[PDB]
Amino acid sequence: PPGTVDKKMVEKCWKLMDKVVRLCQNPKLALKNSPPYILDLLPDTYQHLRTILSRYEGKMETLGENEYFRVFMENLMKKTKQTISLFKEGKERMYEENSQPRRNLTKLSLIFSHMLAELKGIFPSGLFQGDTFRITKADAAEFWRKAFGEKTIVPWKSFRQALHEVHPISSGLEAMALKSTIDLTCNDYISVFEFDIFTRLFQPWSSLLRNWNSLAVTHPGYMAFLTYDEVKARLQKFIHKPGSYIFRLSCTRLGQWAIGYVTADGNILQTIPHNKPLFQALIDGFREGFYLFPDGRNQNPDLTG
Amino acid sequence: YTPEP
Repeated sequence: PPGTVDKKMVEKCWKLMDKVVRLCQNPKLALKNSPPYILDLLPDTYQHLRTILSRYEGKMETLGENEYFRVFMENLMKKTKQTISLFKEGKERMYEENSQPRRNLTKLSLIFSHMLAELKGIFPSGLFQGDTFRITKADAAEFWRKAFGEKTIVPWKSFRQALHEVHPISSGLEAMALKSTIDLTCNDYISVFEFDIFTRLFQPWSSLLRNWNSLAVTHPGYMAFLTYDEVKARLQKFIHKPGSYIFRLSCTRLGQWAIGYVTADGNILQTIPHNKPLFQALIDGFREGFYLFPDGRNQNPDLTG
Repeated sequence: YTPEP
């Protein structure tokens, strides 16, 4: 594990978020004001940590001893530092849309949003609930508790091994694929929260990895760490090709899918499917004319089986 | 987000 968190540890990141914020208030950035919005996420995080801190009144060093939280505070300083190092080591090219240091900022924005979700799900009301966490899918629940008990968080390697025993992982490159599908906070730890989001998105547990294989590894329409505005912008190029669609993880309704597609009246709509697995949304969308050409490609995966 | 097609 990583070091003790004291009160002086937290003043550190508060100062670092401050520097991130002021850096993000640059007119030149022309920072769209929509989820994930770094300029809210950061204040909200601090806000939530005040909450956690104000509740660990006095016993402020039972908290200092929390593993998950010690990992979190670490990652947090880490991520905020990276971010600061982009504005430095990337100088001017922050400012062209579709440039490295600017997509990386979106990625970072994204991770930041995953962090706050993870935290809030582990500390609802600001008071630790990691080990009493309800996992959503019956069968995923079974696996986790029967492999990690009431642990909130494991290291990646640990998780990989455990998973492999039940759902073998074809290869090292695949493992690596999986690792960045599931490590939403990019911390080389898998948390119970992280695990639930993956297991919801890729049900039934029974065929978990086969599912993930068909919907993400081998699927032209899957998009990785992509935001809503990014989906609108990407599908611009197919505006004259209705049926063109992509899809991704919803950022605000974490654990759910967000399909984006071009209509015959020529707008670009986005839905969160409900009460169907993703498989069937996509099959029906094909069958019904709405989801025909993934990311523009004429060729569309057969999933009926 | 908007209703499924």
